Amino acid sequence: GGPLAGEEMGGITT
Repeated sequence: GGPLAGEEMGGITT
């Protein structure tokens, strides 16, 4: 859900 790595589709977590 965001510009980082957390969910399958780019998340909000680095």
